[PDB]
Amino acid sequence: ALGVALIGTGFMGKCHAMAWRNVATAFGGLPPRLEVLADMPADKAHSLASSFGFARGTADWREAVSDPAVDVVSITTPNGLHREMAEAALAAGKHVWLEKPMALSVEDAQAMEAAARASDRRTIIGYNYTRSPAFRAAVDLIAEGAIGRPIHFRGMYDEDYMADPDLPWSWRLTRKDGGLGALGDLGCHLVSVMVSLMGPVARVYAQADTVITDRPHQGGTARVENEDQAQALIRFASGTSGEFSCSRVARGYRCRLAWEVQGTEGTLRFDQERMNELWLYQPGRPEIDGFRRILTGPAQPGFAAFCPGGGHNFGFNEQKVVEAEMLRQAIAGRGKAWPDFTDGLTIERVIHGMATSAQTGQPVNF
Amino acid sequence: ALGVALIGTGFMGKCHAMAWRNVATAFGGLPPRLEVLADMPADKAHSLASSFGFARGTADWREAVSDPAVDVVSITTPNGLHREMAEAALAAGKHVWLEKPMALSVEDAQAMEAAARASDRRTIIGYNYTRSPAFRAAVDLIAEGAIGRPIHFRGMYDEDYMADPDLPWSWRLTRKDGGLGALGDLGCHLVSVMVSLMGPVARVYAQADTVITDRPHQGGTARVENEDQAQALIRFASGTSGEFSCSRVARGYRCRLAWEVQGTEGTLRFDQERMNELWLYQPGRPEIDGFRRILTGPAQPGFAAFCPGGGHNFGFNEQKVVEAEMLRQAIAGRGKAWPDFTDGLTIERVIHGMATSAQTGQPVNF
Amino acid sequence: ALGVALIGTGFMGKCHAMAWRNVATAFGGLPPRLEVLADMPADKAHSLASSFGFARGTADWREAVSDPAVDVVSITTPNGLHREMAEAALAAGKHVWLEKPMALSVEDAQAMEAAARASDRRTIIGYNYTRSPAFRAAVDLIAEGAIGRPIHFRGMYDEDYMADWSWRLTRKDGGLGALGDLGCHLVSVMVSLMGPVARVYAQADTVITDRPHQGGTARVENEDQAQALIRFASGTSGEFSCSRVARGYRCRLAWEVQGTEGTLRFDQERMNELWLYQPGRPEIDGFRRILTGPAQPGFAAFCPGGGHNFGFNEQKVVEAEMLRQAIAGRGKAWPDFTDGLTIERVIHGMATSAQTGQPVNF
Amino acid sequence: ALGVALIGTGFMGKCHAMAWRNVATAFGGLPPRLEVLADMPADKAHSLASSFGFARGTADWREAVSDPAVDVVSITTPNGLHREMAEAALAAGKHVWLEKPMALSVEDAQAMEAAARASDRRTIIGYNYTRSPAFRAAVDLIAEGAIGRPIHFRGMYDEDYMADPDLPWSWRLTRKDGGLGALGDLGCHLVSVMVSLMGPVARVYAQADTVITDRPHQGGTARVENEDQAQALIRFASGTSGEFSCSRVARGYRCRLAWEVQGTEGTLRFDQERMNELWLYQPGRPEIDGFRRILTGPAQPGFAAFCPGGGHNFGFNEQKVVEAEMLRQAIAGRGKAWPDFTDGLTIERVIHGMATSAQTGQPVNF
Ligand SMILES: NC(=O)c1ccc[n+]([C@@H]2O[C@H](COP(=O)([O-])OP(=O)(O)OC[C@H]3O[C@@H](n4cnc5c(N)ncnc54)[C@H](O)[C@@H]3O)[C@@H](O)[C@H]2O)c1
Ligand SMILES: NC(=O)c1ccc[n+]([C@@H]2O[C@H](COP(=O)([O-])OP(=O)(O)OC[C@H]3O[C@@H](n4cnc5c(N)ncnc54)[C@H](O)[C@@H]3O)[C@@H](O)[C@H]2O)c1
Ligand SMILES: NC(=O)c1ccc[n+]([C@@H]2O[C@H](COP(=O)([O-])OP(=O)(O)OC[C@H]3O[C@@H](n4cnc5c(N)ncnc54)[C@H](O)[C@@H]3O)[C@@H](O)[C@H]2O)c1
Ligand SMILES: NC(=O)c1ccc[n+]([C@@H]2O[C@H](COP(=O)([O-])OP(=O)(O)OC[C@H]3O[C@@H](n4cnc5c(N)ncnc54)[C@H](O)[C@@H]3O)[C@@H](O)[C@H]2O)c1
Ligand SMILES: O=C1[C@@H](O)[C@H](O)[C@@H](O)[C@H](O)[C@H]1O
Ligand SMILES: O=C1[C@@H](O)[C@H](O)[C@@H](O)[C@H](O)[C@H]1O
Ligand SMILES: O=C1[C@@H](O)[C@H](O)[C@@H](O)[C@H](O)[C@H]1O
Repeated sequence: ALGVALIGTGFMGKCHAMAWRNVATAFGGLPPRLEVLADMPADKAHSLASSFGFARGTADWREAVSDPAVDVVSITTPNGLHREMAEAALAAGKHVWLEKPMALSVEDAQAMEAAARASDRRTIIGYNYTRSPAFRAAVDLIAEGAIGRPIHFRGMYDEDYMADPDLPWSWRLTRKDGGLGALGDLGCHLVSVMVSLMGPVARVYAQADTVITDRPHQGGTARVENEDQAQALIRFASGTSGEFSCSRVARGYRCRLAWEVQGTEGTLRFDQERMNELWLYQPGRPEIDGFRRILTGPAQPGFAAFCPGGGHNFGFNEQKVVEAEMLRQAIAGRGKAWPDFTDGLTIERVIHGMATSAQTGQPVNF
Repeated sequence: ALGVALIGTGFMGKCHAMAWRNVATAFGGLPPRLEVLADMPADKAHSLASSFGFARGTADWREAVSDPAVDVVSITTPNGLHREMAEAALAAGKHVWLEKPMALSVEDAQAMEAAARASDRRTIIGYNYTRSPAFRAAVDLIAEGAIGRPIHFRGMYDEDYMADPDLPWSWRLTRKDGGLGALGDLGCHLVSVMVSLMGPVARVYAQADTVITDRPHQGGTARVENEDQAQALIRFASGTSGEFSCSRVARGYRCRLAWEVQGTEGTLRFDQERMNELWLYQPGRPEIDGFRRILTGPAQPGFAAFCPGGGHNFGFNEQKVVEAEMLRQAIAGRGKAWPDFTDGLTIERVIHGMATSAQTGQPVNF
Repeated sequence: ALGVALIGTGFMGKCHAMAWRNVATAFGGLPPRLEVLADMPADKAHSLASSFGFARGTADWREAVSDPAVDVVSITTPNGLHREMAEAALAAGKHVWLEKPMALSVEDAQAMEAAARASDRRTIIGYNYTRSPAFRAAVDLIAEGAIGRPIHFRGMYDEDYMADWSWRLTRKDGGLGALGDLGCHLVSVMVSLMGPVARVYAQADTVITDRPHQGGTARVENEDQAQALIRFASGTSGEFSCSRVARGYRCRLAWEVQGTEGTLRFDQERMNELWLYQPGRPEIDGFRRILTGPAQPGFAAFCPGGGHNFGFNEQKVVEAEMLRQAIAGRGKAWPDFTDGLTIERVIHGMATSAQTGQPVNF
Repeated sequence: ALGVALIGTGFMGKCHAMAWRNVATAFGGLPPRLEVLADMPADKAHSLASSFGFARGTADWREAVSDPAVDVVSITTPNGLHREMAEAALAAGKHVWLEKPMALSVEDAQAMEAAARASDRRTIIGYNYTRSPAFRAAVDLIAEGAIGRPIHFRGMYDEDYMADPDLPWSWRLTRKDGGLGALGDLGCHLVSVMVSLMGPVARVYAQADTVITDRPHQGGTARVENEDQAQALIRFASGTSGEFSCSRVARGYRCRLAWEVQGTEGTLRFDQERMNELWLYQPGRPEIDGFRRILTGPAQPGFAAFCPGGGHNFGFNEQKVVEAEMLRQAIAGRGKAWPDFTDGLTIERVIHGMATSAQTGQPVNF
């Protein structure tokens, strides 16, 4: 059994815990051993280690990564801690499952990437929207020739978790200790999807805005320093075009990662708010010609491991169980885990190049 | 910790196993101890015990049910075995989580109901479409007067798992194993939902059909004895009207449990194939008047235990985690499990009453 | 060129006026001449005759039906006047485009059916939801075997216009309530898909008993919703409902045909989409959204490019054209007063069934 | 009554003819007199004159624009004839209803705009997607504060009429006698809508592609000179951001002019393939929060002239009737029509500006 350490218990932390708990239930083999859970404060770590099924909890993440009973470390902490935690786990000889984005800067991601290549350990980054059966089905349909050659990509990622101007300021909204805004939180997810469909990015031209520039801060206010929304025109290395956007102030949207690939022989379209649906157009005889609604079921990758009947909606959290299985397989020397820290660094360059472009008014080439 | 025995490992067996594994992760407390898994043959039971995380496996279900390390039994076997397994578990002093429908006949269900009442143990039946955040939010909305007084119910449950006439004669067919056809497999679910929204059923007038009358059975052909579809007009105890249907041959549908409640001051509409959407109409100013798409999120019951952010789709399997929690709380005495075997018996009477009506061409009163 | 009389200028009167005005624009041949428009009061009839392009307006409907320049009479008045006006038009030697439902009772419709046969003139009833390109495409798909054998029909017609005074609420002017105003439409579609009805078991309700803003007593005299189970003459099953109090819905005439080899589904609120399921390879399996376009009957007379949405009013231009071709002996219009009589028997049989709590066989 | 001349009888000629015939039926006043129809050859003009209800047909469009019984001229011919015909009509003292785009080039458009200015006759260009009740309702909602201040526009116009590579080459696909491709045929429509919602365009950065570069050309093949698709980032005069695309090779789309306006207090979204629906999000209480589907009815501008009952779908052709009415009222001195040749020249500058941006890889400021 794989020995597991988990750092953090929040949105992604609990998602990781659920994932590691059921990965063998879904996919077979030996259940991973849930060894050490790290979180703060300590009594929360202890309480949650009990209910999560971990052998023990600790408030010291360094203890978790060095434990001799641990083979792999899930890292779900705030972005500013990612570099230090991943580098320590790799230095301790542990495989790493790091939540996105890799870190605050390209410089940090470059160091992480060299550290991963220096260890002989597997890494995967938590781009969970690449794990849905519908997304994986789309990739396989394209690889099967279902839509011919992609000629255009249009993608967006809209949410409104910051749309309320009275939500408080935080150091996450500074460049120095928050890194990127919408591009860092949501943009990187869209890039992960985008490059899986279209291949590498060659050029971006971007624009960005801070829509709510000031927020409540301990009686007065403080300045929001990173972007609430951004958009970019893409030229892929292949020569094909792309449209790209993200926003954390797009009112009414909650997880609207939506993309489409228009090809020479068809079109694929997806919206994460309805993650069980994949829309596929292929030319057909005029009397019946039209897009097909493909409802997620056992014909799509991964789904059969959770349910034998179609239309029993696959959930957001189950994307994480798939992601866990990919890592287990990679550790065991079968499949590859995508993206590792090398593949991840590329994604980091793209989002930071979009930010640089928006700042400078000039395109950025890769 | 509650000691768990699980009988069966198919569609629902694995779903229960996943639910028991993650119930404390989601809702806190102590994780249940996964003690014994029973399945046949023995080889498979030991293999699945290992991957599901159960302390041992056996091919002898009777032994599992009377293991003193077990407190509660999940029963996920075909319908013809429910009665015998449930009565034995209850006789051994074990709580029971029973898959729907209760058994083959109303008489079977009355027996099971009596055994449950005599045992003084908690029961819950696997009507998991009553556990979605959207459904539970709908019930609360109705109670709050969001749509006024209900004036009409229209419900359906379409799937196509038997639509292909080449599918071999399996279990769900005939009177052994399955009992009723679409009414037993799907209709029962629709009733569980319907009565939760509208209250008890006073009268039904029904019709039914067998659309595919024969199937391949190991080189011969065997007759299909139960119904592929059925429809009924309803009068509820309230006086309100209802329409009701189910089908296992409705081509293109996979899990189309869909319902709407029309009221004096609005309308609620839902489709399980998009189980994260609840449609609500309430009167508004003419310029902005229309149905609202309510996307599932932490405002709805149960969701916040799985994810803090709205629009991260809740899945089919997570309904079963919610059901596990309701059973835990009921066992601990902090809540009511619905439906228990008594509540379940009423559901059985409704579906069998519709069968009677379809056979006689006469309405059936309750 | 057909000479046209139009009686009534409301919802349907204006729709007929626009249909007659553009039938030749869309389908060729000679533009119909708009001869006489009848409505009350007279000054309204004069005004609308001018703007609609009719040679005259009159407050006397008999004046419209007796005009020698008229070949065909559109009757778009309240239901209580349909019988008298249609019988007079037919006696006068005019073809008749009659709004649904036929009249107030089965007896009325029987008298009208006999009159139509005696007159040797074409009739058509205004069941305009049978005229969409999507609907006509569906009928043809079913005839071609695209969904195999129909095994179940489920239809509904929800609107909410009564949930918030109309002659529709009286038995002398409207007749039946929801069954008469909306039910008949769903019947026209249902029988066109499934064939004739053999049996109904029905139920009904009045939810709003009195119009609360009328001041004086304003008793709603007929049903607000009804539902039925159907057996078709084929033996196949059906579900049927209608409502004028289903809040949020405005023209939700929605139906599906579940076949042994596929399913077709439609909702009039998105009248340009027809959903077709047929089994396919596991990897691509699912319903197709067929967007209305020139491959569908009638569309190409209005637009050569797919996806430019066909409108409700354009259904009426198609209806007019069907009448025009029937008059010229080039096709049969559906439904004539004989086909329409059967539809009346169905909705009135549903009403009887709901009153008695008993099934009604046809 | 207004005396009408109509030049051309194709897609738009028939659409204009239907509009002229029903404009007084819908909106009152006097029916326009259908005086002269022009098309080639003569047999075709005489036949269509008869069926469209025009007093006469001719093969000589000059005679048509010169007739003293004509007050207004509908020009629905191919793009390379617009300028000559429009200048001739204005010089003959006639009002003009001109199909989009204005001409092949900005220079032609400047010249036509100069002619119009000196004419004292009314002009309107055929931007019919600005005439839907939904679009007009959206514009009014934004003015009323329904979504607060706009903070992002995203628009697209996908069709697939050129997607098949075996469709034969033609001179419209030459820059000389075709002008722009997808920008000229579809892009201009999207600009018309975009500027009406967001205000004037201040800056664009664009890219464009020809996807199918060569098409069967009697015997051999030949070259396509203008673009199949184009995308742009926008800054409006308000400072607000935008995304913009068009394509004539986007498979499965037929008339997918779709746009979205995200504001500080809400979101509006529309797709012309479902032209009777307008989606409006405004913040709501957590239990009922979500987008409203506004179905087109008499509450929206123009609808009541065609039907008194909501939900009876307004069609594409009826947009043209509304456009006819606006011109009618402008001729009567009872309201300015939009867009006239001055307003339209700005739209032409935008689309040609995007083409210039795409060719240079440089932003273009207006
Ligand atoms: N892949 C996705 O879909 C996705 C979704 C949401 C968030 N995220 C990512 O997950 C990470 C955390 O986001 P969240 O929304 O889960 O945040 P959160 O605040 O919900 O959770 C952060 C967790 O880290 C813990 N933590 C903080 N400092 C710590 C320390 N020094 N030692 C141990 N634990 C510590 C917190 O107590 C908490 O349990 C971020 O990188 C974020 O981008 C990814
Ligand atoms: N609530 C729901 O959503 C839902 C969904 C699917 C099925 N079900 C119900 O679950 C039950 C089983 O359905 P399924 O689809 O999981 O069937 P299945 O055929 O997938 O699984 C049946 C399981 O029972 C086992 N079994 C049979 N006889 C046994 C015995 N004597 N001892 C031990 N194990 C035995 C089989 O090996 C198998 O593991 C049925 O009652 C059905 O109505 C419920
Ligand atoms: N096919 C459809 O989709 C559709 C839609 C609406 C109405 N209808 C039907 O069309 C008919 C008319 O309905 P409506 O909604 O247009 O009603 P309406 O009230 O809008 O119009 C009725 C018209 O009849 C006129 N009228 C009344 N008494 C008259 C008389 N003695 N002489 C001349 N004119 C008279 C009224 O002034 C008015 O112009 C009804 O039978 C109704 O069922 C059909
Ligand atoms: N607003 C819209 O939604 C919309 C839709 C389609 C086309 N258009 C525009 O309408 C115009 C026409 O496009 P179409 O699709 O109708 O093309 P088309 O080829 O269908 O029609 C052009 C018409 O002009 C006629 N014509 C050509 N040369 C002529 C001459 N010398 N004299 C008289 N008539 C002549 C043709 O015979 C034909 O009847 C274009 O400018 C196009 O951009 C607008
Ligand atoms: O309980 C069930 C449904 O959930 C499920 O959707 C069906 O496919 C199964 O056959 C049925 O047993
Ligand atoms: O014909 C009719 C329907 O088309 C229409 O939808 C209803 O609103 C009308 O009341 C009815 O008379
Ligand atoms: O104006 C146009 C669009 O409305 C229409 O949708 C396209 O098909 C036409 O090519 C274009 O001329």
